[PDB]
Amino acid sequence: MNLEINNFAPAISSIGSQLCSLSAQKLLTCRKQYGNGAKSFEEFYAEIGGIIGMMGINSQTPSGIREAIYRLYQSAFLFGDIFPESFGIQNTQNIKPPPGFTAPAKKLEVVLPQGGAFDLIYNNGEIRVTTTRNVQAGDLVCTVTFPIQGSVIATRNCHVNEIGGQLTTTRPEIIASVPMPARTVIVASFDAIEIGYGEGDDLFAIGIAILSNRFNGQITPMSRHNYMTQMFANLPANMSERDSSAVLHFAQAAPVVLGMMERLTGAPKWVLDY
Amino acid sequence: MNLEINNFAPAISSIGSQLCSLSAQKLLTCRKQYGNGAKSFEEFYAEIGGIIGMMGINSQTPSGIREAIYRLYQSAFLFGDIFPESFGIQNTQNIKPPPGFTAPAKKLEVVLPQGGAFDLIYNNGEIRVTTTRNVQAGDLVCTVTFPIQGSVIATRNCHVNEIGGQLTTTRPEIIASVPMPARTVIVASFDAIEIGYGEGDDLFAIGIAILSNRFNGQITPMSRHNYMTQMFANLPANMSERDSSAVLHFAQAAPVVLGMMERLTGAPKWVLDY
Amino acid sequence: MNLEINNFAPAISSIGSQLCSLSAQKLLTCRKQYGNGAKSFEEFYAEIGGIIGMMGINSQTPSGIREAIYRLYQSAFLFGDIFPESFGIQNTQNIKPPPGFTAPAKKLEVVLPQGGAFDLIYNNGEIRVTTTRNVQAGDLVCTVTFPIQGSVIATRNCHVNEIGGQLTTTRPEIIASVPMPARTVIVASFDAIEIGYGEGDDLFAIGIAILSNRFNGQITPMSRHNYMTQMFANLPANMSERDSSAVLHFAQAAPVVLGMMERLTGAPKWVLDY
Amino acid sequence: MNLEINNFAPAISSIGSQLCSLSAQKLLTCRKQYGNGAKSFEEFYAEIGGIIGMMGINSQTPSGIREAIYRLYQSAFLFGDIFPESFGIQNTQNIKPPPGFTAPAKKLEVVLPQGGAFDLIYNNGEIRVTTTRNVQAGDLVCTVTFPIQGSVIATRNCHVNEIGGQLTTTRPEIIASVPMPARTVIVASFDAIEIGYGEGDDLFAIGIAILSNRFNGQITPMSRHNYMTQMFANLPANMSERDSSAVLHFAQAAPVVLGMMERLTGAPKWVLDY
Amino acid sequence: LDRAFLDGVGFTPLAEKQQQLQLQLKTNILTANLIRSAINGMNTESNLEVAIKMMQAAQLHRASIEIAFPMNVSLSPEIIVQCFIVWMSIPEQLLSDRSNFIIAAVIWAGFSADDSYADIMRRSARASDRQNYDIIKAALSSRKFKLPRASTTLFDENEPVVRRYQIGRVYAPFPVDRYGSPVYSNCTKVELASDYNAEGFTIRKDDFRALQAVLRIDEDRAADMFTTLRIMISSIPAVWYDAEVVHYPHTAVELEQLAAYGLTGAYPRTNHSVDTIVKTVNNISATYSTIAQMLSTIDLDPTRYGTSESIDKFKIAWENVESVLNMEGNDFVKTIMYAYEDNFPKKDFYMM
Amino acid sequence: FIIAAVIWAGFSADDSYADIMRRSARASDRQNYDIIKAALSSRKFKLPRASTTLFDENEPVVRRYQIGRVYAPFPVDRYGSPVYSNCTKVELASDYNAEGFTIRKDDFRALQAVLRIDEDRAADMFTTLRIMISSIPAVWYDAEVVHYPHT
Repeated sequence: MNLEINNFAPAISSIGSQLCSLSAQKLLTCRKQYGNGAKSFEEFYAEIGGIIGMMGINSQTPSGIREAIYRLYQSAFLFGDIFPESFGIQNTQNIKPPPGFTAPAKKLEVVLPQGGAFDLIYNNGEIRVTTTRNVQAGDLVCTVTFPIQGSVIATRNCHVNEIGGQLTTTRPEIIASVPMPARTVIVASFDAIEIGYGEGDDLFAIGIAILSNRFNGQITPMSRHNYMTQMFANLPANMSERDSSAVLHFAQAAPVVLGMMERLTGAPKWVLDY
Repeated sequence: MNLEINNFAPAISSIGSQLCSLSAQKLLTCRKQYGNGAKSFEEFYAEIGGIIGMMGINSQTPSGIREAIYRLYQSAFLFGDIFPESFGIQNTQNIKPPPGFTAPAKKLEVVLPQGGAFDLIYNNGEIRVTTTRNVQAGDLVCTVTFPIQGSVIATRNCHVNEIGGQLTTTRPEIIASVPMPARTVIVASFDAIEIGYGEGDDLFAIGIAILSNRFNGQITPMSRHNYMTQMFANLPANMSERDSSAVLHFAQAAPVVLGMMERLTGAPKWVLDY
Repeated sequence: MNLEINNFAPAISSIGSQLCSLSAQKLLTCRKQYGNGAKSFEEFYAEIGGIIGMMGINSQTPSGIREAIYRLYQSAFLFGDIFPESFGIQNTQNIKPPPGFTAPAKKLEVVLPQGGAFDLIYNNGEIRVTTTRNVQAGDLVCTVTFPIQGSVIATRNCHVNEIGGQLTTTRPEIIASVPMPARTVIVASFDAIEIGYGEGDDLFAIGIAILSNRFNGQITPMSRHNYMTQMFANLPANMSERDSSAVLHFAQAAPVVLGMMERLTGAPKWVLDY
Repeated sequence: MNLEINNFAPAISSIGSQLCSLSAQKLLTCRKQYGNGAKSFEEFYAEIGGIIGMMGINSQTPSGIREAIYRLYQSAFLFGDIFPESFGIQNTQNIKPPPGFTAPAKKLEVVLPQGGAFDLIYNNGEIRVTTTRNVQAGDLVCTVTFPIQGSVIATRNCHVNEIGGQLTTTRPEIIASVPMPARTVIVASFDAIEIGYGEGDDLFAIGIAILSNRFNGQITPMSRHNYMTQMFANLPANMSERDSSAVLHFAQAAPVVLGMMERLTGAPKWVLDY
Repeated sequence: LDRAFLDGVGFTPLAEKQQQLQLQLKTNILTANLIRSAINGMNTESNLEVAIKMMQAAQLHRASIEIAFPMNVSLSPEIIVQCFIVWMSIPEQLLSDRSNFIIAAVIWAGFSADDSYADIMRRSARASDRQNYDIIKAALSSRKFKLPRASTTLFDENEPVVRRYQIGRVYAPFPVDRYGSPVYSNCTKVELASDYNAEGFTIRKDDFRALQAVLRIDEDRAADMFTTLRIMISSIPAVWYDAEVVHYPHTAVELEQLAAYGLTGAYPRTNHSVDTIVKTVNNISATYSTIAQMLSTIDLDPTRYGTSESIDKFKIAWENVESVLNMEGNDFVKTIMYAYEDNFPKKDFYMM
Repeated sequence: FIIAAVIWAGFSADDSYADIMRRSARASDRQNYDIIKAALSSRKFKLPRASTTLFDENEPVVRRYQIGRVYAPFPVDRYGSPVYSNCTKVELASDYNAEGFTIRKDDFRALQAVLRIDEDRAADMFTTLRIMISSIPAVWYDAEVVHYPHT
């Protein structure tokens, strides 16, 4: 995908996340009070599920909500810098923190240094390397570029900076402890969490196609993990980690809510409880 | 485990799931409003456990809800396929979609193509087979018989139809991509979601015996994975995915609610948000 | 970590869990009623979110809740002989059951019996040992100490007491089935749930440090798994399975709530739905 | 650390220092009249420790002062050169003088001439170098990059400009005075005062963590001396001593006050009497 | 403001309603019917107070009406008929959750095959009233029972005037749309499988149809029914719509008064213009600005005597404020402040 | 304990006044009071309890004897805020029905409102307490009741 994130993304992502949360709450409220099976549930929702009051949005139909998320997503991610005042946010710094990430880090990105000393095999939740030549102990073998946090389990022939089983650093650096010659293998498994959210995986698949049909020149369908990795890698350099979470929440919440508005199922906790 | 699914099962499940969800909501409210005293929480619940507003059913008492669950389960899943006139089972033309599946796929079920040219062993989320003899590249070597959807990681000497990391089909088929000699090991790890729900596993464990002691000749205690696989495999071929979702939801919601009424703990979200 | 859990622990733990649940409910209620304006979210929460009225908490600020958590934690788990007579501890005749555990069992604890005949390594979901000499069929090779509950998948060259896919005992043991040569490898994977919960691990990291800075000589920061294993190992032998659940619920609810009051994000479902 | 200081830093610092002094004076005022009853001092401070009449502050609780300090620090020292219209800045030229520095210069900062001619080792208050090769009298040996004022004691085999034992220039240079061969050693001790305020070092350590948990991308925990050396190195060249003094005073007062609002001990004199 | 600027009420006299119900009822005059005998003991006294509270509940979504029911455990024909009238004539967006749940349970206790009012009250919890109300409404909106539940919509129209503040939108205190047709949350049709029976009290199936027929508001008053709503929308600031409730008795009305108000189709009426209301609001704002300016130029000091000051120092600080409040042009705020000192004390007012 | 029992007789679902009065045998007065007080500060019921703290402010004066701290008879704080042991606002989700005597739940809010203490009232109370605490000899504060009628 091709896109650049404006330097005022969090102030727009806050409004987008609030809109998505209100949409999800309205959907659940309509779900609970649906008691007559004569009318299709789609018809009942299309009748009263679009009436939501907020600054900027002035529509009483789901189509207006869809255009609202479309415009917010476009302003925040596809185009260049746009000032937050256009959407009428009163204050830029007064943004409510988003829920913490709960996505399991099954696949873990690592970058080997130059020289091709090691080979990389990814398994379910760990990484193995095979050493093709002689290596002295005390040198980096791997480094993690995708921020990660959690415990460490089943480390063999390697050392990582940690105390009590908890990783001290977000980006760990795996090093050797004892010299191992003649085509060895070392592992480093982690019981950690990544930078996305785990629930609503199907809804993301349904909504990513919906919002890629519109911005076909910028957005393409793919998996949630790759989408999150590219969005994280495309963030501006001068941005605190407190404000990156705000934009990363909306980046994943928009496809999920777009898909959810089609298949009127439940909503994930990280979307509704914002 | 033998069980016969009638063609009116979705209509029955439409009411069974509603009954289960309403019972769960009442328990959470009572648990919040309970003040510790001389009376036990179990005695406190028996008095105010019963739901209201459901005509044609006995539910003014917890035992009544348990008996209704028994009757609905028998009418929907057992060989006694008789539709109760207590509710309007004949109609129920339009139902509410159930929540999406959340159970992780750790032991995914597969079938060998023909006779036996491989040695298959399961793993935490992956399967690996070793070829006994030489096999050409471009022929089917494995196929999943249990529907699955999600991402794919660690593709070694195989190929799966997927774009952007997301599996194209519900039933992926594994095909070797390189001419491989004997004892070569191909693997396939899936970060995907199977059919069923992963929460409330203990509640299911206690609840399955509750209705196994009643239907001794039909239901036996077993794991959630095996129960879900058998229930899916016993469904009629001529049924829509949307229509079978209600049956699959209720088939797991009944045991977990039965166990929930015994162990007065919390209820899973998917039961509540129906 | 040095700590002595007394007989009076369940009475303290019930009050602690109730206080934590009330704090979480207030946090979410004030998080839904926040309108963006001149005041930041933390100022808004400080003014109204803190107010909670129970016996023994004497403040309408979060500092009162923090001090109450500190006092209850010190009374229940710390070495000093302290009991808070000011709370609603006198009427703790009946205790509401805590929610069931949901923590995945990734690193499960086992103990090789004797003789150094087996070498142990761990994996994401499975364990495996190498026999250094001949072994007879039907003898004990490993046994678990941390209780688990769930299904068993992908067992090779061994046997466990399981019927229908479900383990019959909370402390399964693995025994070899056939006399096997040296260098043979036996494996056993489990899709089970260990003690404690899984959600809220980000809050645990920043709460354990908070409550370790106060009791600087008694508690050392470390991961949730080691914390829970030590808490379970320090439980007295003469305790029921119902009171230990409440004790272990409070032992994790205290740090996560302490960390939640710092980062004003959401709250875990198990903390809130007590 | 990475941080950019704008041309209007003195204006922000003159407000931040006043806010810090106000908060400290209020802390002592409330500390003098503590009732010593059932409520702890933390609840007492959280109840009555706020400022009600300052433009810029939007809450009467301590959290308001904390949030104002966060805003002022971010505006003055971080990447965002945002001018805070919320606090009232009328004249950017008027600046009350800050108190003089009190930090003893123990680890004095010096740089070698780049000829690779001397070895540098440190002591409590003196530096001493050993000649690697032959050196003639009357050439540079060392020079200080961190400005220092005070007296000079125990000057051996070197010369510094001095009048009555007092240093003349704020950046003295050490030049050898005698032809000294054969790897001799020269010493230079200073009874002087560096930049910053020695008092209240305990509060700085606890407050730097508080403000680094928020601006983690720009600020990291470290000692006071290194923090002040980097802060002084990042000052613009077009800056007088009257303004840099205010900038540095606020730069040290902000962490000290942030850590003082947590550990409710006293406040240093240089913070109170600003 | 609502009480001062709403000096009338546009109801219809009860005699015509009684005659209409007698004409619609298909029952012999000699036979005694309890639905008929219950509206003969009602009066339109205090319709004005109920109208003011209806308008306040429409403007403020937090000041929902709380109904005071004389019953505790048992029922009565008057209670049943009044609950039905409230159900079919008062929109639910202007009633609190408990008020909705009580009347819903009273309705359901007669149509339920085995449930009784005492059991519903004992088993239910006041905390979950909205859920139970939703379930009961869904049950009563099914294909076996159908009772239309009155509702209302938001309005944006406004009369042009010069004002310094923005306005919003409020619900209507009546159940009709701009077109003039009654509004119902569910179906507009009444059909029931069986009768209504709770204790010994019984109602025929055609009695409810007759009651629905008589509860139709007059189309003619539509022009007068909306001018008051227009001037109320166009003269009240929008930022006040999220205000809390401080005096409980302002939102409390008993069941008989509400039933009499809803039976006659009353609506608030007024004879004042838009500019007087905005002038009063401007006066209130001017008083607040005067007090704020005085405090800023005399009392605004952060260095000493703030939160820690003893209660003995409040006499000196308050003297200037109560001196300012005693000049000309500040009588509205002074009256409101002195009248409700118990609910909003002087210290919180001073801090604000 | 008796005040608490009379109050709780009308809020408990099952126990009557006699049933609560019977609890004297399997407990103490203090413990039963604690139980009922905890029952009145739960999620279902919230009845604020008047409380007071120790007072230590005295105006200096030359005197021969010793001085001590005394509780403040009034339940308002030095800064004018009310002091309550359990909760600051009455919020009870039921009605008081005991032996056929009933009070609507909305009357308790009015009763709390009418019992509020104004500012000059609290100023006068503290003015009298400050002069009373700084002059009465404190050696007799450990006295034992002799003429019961006085208590």
